[PDB]
This record gives sequence, C-alpha cells and structure tokens, in this order.
Amino acid sequence: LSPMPQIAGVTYYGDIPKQPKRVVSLASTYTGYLKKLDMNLVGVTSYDKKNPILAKTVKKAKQVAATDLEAITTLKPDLIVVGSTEENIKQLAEIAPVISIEYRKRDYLQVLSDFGRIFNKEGKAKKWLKDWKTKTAAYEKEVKAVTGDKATFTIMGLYEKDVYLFGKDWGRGGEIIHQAFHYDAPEKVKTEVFKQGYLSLSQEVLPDYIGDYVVIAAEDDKTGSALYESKLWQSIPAVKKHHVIKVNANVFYFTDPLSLEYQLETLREAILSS
Repeated sequence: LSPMPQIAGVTYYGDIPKQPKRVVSLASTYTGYLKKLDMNLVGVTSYDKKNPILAKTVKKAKQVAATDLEAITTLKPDLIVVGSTEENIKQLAEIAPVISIEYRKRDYLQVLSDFGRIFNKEGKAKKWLKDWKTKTAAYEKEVKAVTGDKATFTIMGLYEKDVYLFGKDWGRGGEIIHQAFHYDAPEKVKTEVFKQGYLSLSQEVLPDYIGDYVVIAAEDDKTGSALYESKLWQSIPAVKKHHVIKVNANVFYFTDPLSLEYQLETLREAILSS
C-alpha cells in the first residue's frame, strides 16, 4: 500500500499499490513523469504515442483513452493515472486504483518529486531535479548574454485556425522560458495571459503581445502558413528581426522530464543562434 501522502491537486481512488507493476496513463501531462521514474506503462495516450521524445520509451504500451474501458480492463492495470477533467473516473476506479491530478496545483518540478513521494522513487526524482537545477542556471546566463537580461519572450501556439498565447505554466516552452530562464514577457502577456495560463487570441492583435522574441508551437509545418504569409505578421518587429522560434508542439505541449530535456537544448540552441 502507498503511503498516499496528502498533496495539493492529488486525489486517490482506492488503495494505491506501494510498487505499481502495470500503470495505465490516461493523462499526457504526466506520462513522461511516470516514465522518468521508470514505472512500467502498459497503456498511454494518443498524445504520448505522437510525442517524438516519449514514444520511443512506450512502444510496448497500448494506445488508450478514458473511453476504451474494456481495452483498459484487458491491460489488467494495478494503477490508472488521470487528469481531474477526465470522463469516466468512477468507471476507471472500478478497474484499478486511480490517481487523479488537478492541473496547476503543483508546479512542473513539484509534480515529479510528488510522484517520487507516492511511488517510493524520491531518489530518482531528486537526481533529475539536481541536474535540471545545474543546467538551467548555466543555460540562463548563456541565453541572456545573447538577448540581454531584459529581453521579452511570448509563448504562442497554433492549432488549425486557433491562435493561443501561454504564460509561465501551460507548456509550449513557457516553463523553460519564463521559469527556468526567468525571461520577462510583454506587458499585455503579463496582465492578460499569465494568471489564467492560456488565452485564445484573435490573429489580428498578435503584434500587441509580442516584444523581443516569440516561441510558436505547432503540430506540423502547414498549420503556420496563412498567418506567417500575412502582412500583419510580417509587420511584427520580432518577425523582421528573425526572433521567431518555431517549435514542435508534439513534444512542446508537455513538461515531463524527458520532453523538457529536448525542449531545453532546442530553446537554448535557438536563442544562441538568433
């Protein structure tokens, strides 16, 4: 039986096993945290299968959603991990013990040490957080020597015809840019995006939310076409100055340690080359 510590955002359904043998992850947000703690994942999400950093490590896991109850029963899990937003949690808890995580109650680093406490993997969690602390410190000085300590960054993402801004803690590299590198954002990003985490934005106002640098997440090359072709977009100083960092959403959606390792080298190299 897990000690099942009381942690903000963490709800247990049933008796969490001390050493889970057969974990089904239905939350793309947490799959890579479980993988980093070398837990055995027999099910994972479509997002995890599509994440080019994580997928290598979960080839053997079956792709499942919360709507695949019979398929999940057939995997015989001894633990299911979900986001608190998920459908069918009552039905999932009838299959196996559930850990349900309410997003944002613990930050991108705490989520790992929290799983460490739940699963008796506090050593692995601590070794990674130590090394993350070391490189992030060194990498911030390097990138700011290039940009200047005061340079503003905006995090944005594209999905079909949808445009979003992100703050410090909604992925797309905001955790590295704004937390790890301590980069400022433009005034309207601070007052209109940071608190709520994400903002669905009209294409038309993008210039008023972009200062020195913009990180733009997309799942493929074609999604950016019409925006990037537009006069409005080409009118942005950050665009003219080639201060756009286009990133692969299929890994940059996430904040698990494996995804972050890739995102940190990618962002560092993009800022240094600018």
